[PDB]
Order: sequence, then C-alpha cells, then structure tokens
Amino acid sequence: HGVAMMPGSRTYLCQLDAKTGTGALDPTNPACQAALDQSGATALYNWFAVLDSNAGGRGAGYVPDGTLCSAGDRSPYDFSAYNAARSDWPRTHLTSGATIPVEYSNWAAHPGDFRVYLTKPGWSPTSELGWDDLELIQTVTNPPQQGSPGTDGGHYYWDLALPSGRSGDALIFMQWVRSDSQENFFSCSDVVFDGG
Ligand SMILES: [Cu+2]
Repeated sequence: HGVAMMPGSRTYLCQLDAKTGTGALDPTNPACQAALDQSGATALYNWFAVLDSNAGGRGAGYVPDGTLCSAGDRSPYDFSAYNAARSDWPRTHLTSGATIPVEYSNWAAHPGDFRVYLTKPGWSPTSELGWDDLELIQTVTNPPQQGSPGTDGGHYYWDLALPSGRSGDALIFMQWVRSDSQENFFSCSDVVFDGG
C-alpha cells in the first residue's frame, strides 16, 4: 500500500489539500473537489490503496488507456475520478535537469520494483493519459525506507535525475511491481517543469 508522496500523487496531494483536524475532508483545489464529489471520501481515506490484485507487472494491453491513475478501475475502491483529464489538479513544481529526492509511501511495505515513467514532450493533462504518451525513465529495485511501515510520513526514498529540455506540465506515472505477489500499485503525479 502506497502511492508517490514526492512528487505527490493525485490521491496523496488531494488528501493533503482536504485534511482537517476532525477527519472531515474539505478540499479547496477544484479538481480535488470534483474528484471527491464523484468518487467519494473513501478514496482519500485510502489514498494509498490504488491497486490491482492481479496486474502482475502487466501494463499496455492490460491496463486500459485513460485508467492508469485508478489501476484500471480494478481496486477495491472508486478512484475513477483521479483519471480526469484536467489541468487544474495540484502539482509539484520541478526543474528540468535537476536530480530530485523521490518519496513513495510505505503504508504497507513490500519487496519489488518501482517503474517510473514521464509523459512525452507535447503531452498535456487535458489529453487522455495512455501508455504511448509515457516513457520509462527509471526502474528502482527495492529502495530503502525512512520511517516504519504504516506510520504517518513513512516512505521509500530514491533519487531521480529529471531529463533536460523539458517545460510546462507533465505527469510522472509509477507502477509498483511486487516481486512476491500479483498485486501492483498505480501512481500518478502532476508536475510542471517551470523551475530554475
Ligand atoms: Cu499493500
């Protein structure tokens, strides 16, 4: 159980945006409000649970185009709204060419690979996210953890050298492929290359 925390995934950033001291969910970001209204609060309480029990490392030909951010709509929860092709989702501001510290939730820890992909130049978030819009840029095998599994703020951590020559909006998609299970996790992070 986990999705990306830095650059944060849609469900993670939306749950941070909605978080209140009583546990009520009150987002101010409009894409987050829309996703709450469509798919429900359960998605944000379970922001880490974007999973397909049977994916088994499969991607194109199995996870339909336009459904990556909800694990093909095969999870135990409704994450369908987190596929909305909108440009107003919360996003992380990045510098093209910089190496950044990546954090991925270890809400429940598992052995495996993190397959990290970046949308191609020219792709923008008002378009459908398909496999042919993504390029595999890194695979991270069994990275280390900071914080115990199931504790607030706990995460896997590794470095990512961001490609040069990029600008404007993009998305980083990660597939967490367990080595001990067919269960995989699906993570989508809105970013913009406007730094430096
Ligand atoms: Cu898990």
